[PDB]
Amino acid sequence: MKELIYIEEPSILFAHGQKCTDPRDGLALFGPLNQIYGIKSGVVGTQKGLQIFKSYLDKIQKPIYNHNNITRPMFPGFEAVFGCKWESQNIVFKEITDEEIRRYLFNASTHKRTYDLVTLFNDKIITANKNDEERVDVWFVIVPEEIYKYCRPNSVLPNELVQTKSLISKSDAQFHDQLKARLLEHTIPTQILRESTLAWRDFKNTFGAPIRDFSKIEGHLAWTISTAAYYKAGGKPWKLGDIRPGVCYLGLVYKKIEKSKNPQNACCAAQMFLDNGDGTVFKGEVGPWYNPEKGEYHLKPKEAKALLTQALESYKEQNKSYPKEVFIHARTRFNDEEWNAFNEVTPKNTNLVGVTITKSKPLKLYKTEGAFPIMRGNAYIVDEKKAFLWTLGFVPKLQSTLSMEVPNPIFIEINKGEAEIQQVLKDILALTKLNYNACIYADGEPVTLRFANKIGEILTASTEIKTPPLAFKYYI
Amino acid sequence: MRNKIFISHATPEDDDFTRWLSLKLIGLGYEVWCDILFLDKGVDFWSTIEKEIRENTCKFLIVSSTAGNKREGVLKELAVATKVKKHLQDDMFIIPLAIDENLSYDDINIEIVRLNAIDFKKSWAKGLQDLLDAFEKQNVPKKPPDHSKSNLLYQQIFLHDKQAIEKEETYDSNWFPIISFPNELRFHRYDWRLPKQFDVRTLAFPAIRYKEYLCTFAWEYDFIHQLPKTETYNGQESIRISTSDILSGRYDTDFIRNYECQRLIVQLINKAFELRMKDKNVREYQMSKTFAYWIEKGKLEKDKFEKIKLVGKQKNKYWHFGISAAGKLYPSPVLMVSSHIIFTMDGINLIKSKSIQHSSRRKQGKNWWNDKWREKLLAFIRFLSDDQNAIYLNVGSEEKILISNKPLKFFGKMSYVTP
DNA sequence: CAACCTACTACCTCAT
DNA sequence: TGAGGTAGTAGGTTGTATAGT
Repeated sequence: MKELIYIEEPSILFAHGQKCTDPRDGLALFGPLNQIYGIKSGVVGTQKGLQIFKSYLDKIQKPIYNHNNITRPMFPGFEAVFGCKWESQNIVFKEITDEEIRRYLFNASTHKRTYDLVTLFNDKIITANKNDEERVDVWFVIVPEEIYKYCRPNSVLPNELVQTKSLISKSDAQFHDQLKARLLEHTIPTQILRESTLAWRDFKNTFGAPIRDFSKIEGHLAWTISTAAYYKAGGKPWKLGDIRPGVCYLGLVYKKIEKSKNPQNACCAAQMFLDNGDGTVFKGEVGPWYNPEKGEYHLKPKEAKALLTQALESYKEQNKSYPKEVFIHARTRFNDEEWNAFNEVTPKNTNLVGVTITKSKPLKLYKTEGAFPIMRGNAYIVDEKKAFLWTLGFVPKLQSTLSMEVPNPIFIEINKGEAEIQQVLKDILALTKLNYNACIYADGEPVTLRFANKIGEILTASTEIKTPPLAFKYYI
Repeated sequence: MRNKIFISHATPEDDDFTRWLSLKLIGLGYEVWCDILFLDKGVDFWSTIEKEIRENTCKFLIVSSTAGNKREGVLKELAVATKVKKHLQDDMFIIPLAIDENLSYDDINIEIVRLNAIDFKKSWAKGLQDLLDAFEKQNVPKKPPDHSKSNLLYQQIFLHDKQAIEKEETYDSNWFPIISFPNELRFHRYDWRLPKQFDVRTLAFPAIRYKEYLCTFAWEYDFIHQLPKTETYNGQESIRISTSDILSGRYDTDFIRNYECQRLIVQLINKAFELRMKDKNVREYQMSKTFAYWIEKGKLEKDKFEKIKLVGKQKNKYWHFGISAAGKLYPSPVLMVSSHIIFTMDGINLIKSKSIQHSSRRKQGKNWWNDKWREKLLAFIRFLSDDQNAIYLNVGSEEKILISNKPLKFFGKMSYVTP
């Protein structure tokens, strides 16, 4: 009968120097860490997209409750929580009429259907910032509904609506992934919302019922949107509360290019996080990383140095010195030829360790009494380099679970290096709280690998880009 | 002196707001008092308010909401407030907080209708800013702002009941330990005896083709009828390896490394499972990565096993409980049993559309919780067991793999408090 | 494209 | 033909009720 260890739920700090456990609760009590004071809203959409944006931005001053407030606390109001004021009449509008939609969207082929609509926003967004001197904190995009259904792969346009044929057959494509790519050489922050989200009351089915049932969850939506919006304007709402300073977390990303003849070409990415999670992302160059025989991705000793240094030296500028500890998170185990590329560039002082976080199917843990599963924080330590961690399960403050069944832990193996495992766990847990795009109690996967695939889908959508080190708020 | 500020609130419709303001205010330098902060067992509940409103209370706050007017206690708490308002003779002693939009001018109580109100409907802050300017326009004794005192109640008032207790408890797992393996794993130099065209799943016993050999727990004399010309084989040509040397890491050679052996043993356990399964009274369900095994309707009494249901209906559809096995060798030689839900239209005939199988599994599966998953999983392996606790997996005519249905438990401390 | 988690197919794929 | 593995999709509804064989 082996026993597990409790990794105490680590805390995050807020304004006025006091820390709490839930990022939603403390925000109304204290507010964001560093506070900007003005957010001019830049709108890009139809006329209907305006009032839908106008009415909702008019409504987040008003509180909206959830169905079960005990499980997702209330929203007081923007001016009440964050201190910054967000006004409806403060709107900079660049219109893209529905008349431009039907011309550029009615194409037989999906790639030219997507690309031409992406073409329409890039000129109207870039030129709206160029000409007008108006400092727009974030530019908001109100994509109409009839585009989301029609601008992905595996969703062909009907044989009816077309108004321009494709000129050759088919012998990436997602919109918010593609639009985000051509705005990387222009460090301009964007947030994409559909009309289906803000105004779900209008768009119904045949039965007179809303297409997306938000009636129970209308309050929590004010948490997700109005938190992620404040960040891209330039203010980080919360650091992590307690940390040994001078520590680095690097998140590895590959992505196989399906369009290439070689089954090894992939666009690599390396995302670094520190205490704040604003972070920085350093793009790695393209090369053969997919080993189709063994199946796992691996790097070549050339790109690992050009990536760690281009990453680590930016830390020598972020803080005045070199890092003391660096932990490298990734999906696959590390072989030997790759690690000597890292150890060679790493300072002799700095200890370096690589960690394998896999969402595998190894164990469920059925609590022996009662209908509620085990509480988040239990962790089986099998050996001194491998351990099980329950990121999901029950949460005591919330009185509800995060997984709708018996939870599944994630498997953490220290493949390379040597380190006190219980210190990784107490740190990996703290990397769950940090997620700005949604204010939740915790994530299931640490934030270093959260947007692995969404970052990968940005780089491969445009190959000619030379993407420098950029903050994360330009990538989300 | 009189400094404590009371807040009279409508319970329980508008208790949410008081929780937002009192914590906001105590940190802003105020010594506040409200009946949300103290848990009272004392027989005298009013004796606290009637006292604390009269001598030390500096201002009275009342929530002008829908249920603010109607609640009995709220208008009766206000009685002493308008009684003391005559004592200090201040016109703005009583200040309301208007939070409801639907209330017209008519429905508001006449004691407060004409009183200088505060609009909270547009923005909760934009009223709060308009309120504490009056706190500065009249000299209210208040200490400088310190939010260190703010959440110390929050951890004591709300978060105290819902936190990590120290209760120790045990959890059951889905890892099922292996009782005992066969002694040794033997390899056979069959060369021409096994045809290049023969697939090893037909063998009726677990066999994996190796580079030159065919690995098996069964002895070389086990399958001759399925594959003839084995009778010529001699036992000394086989290279034998003890089982307990493999998982103990002791063995490693130039022609096979232990981490390669460890991959072979997993596949033999699974093929061993599938074979013994067709002896064990279950229909199979063809999934992507494995076969699922489920119980037909009525194959047990009242579709219950050990008072535990294993087969039920959803709407018209009939749902069964199923499992799918797998092997793993670290840390312990174990057998991993995953749970699945299969759907049938009449009790026997599967629903061919995969779309229904998944979309209707979560319609049911979301409804279950910790009790029903363990109850139906731990009951199903007891059904597949051969005696009491054990399972006999045939990997030879005389060499078998034995598996215990009782999964290894996990001890722990600091359990949550169950609701 | 609010977002998480957690299931499960078929597809394109390379390898043996 | 199956091996393993990885990345494409799909669907559900915001989750521990309360009447009643």
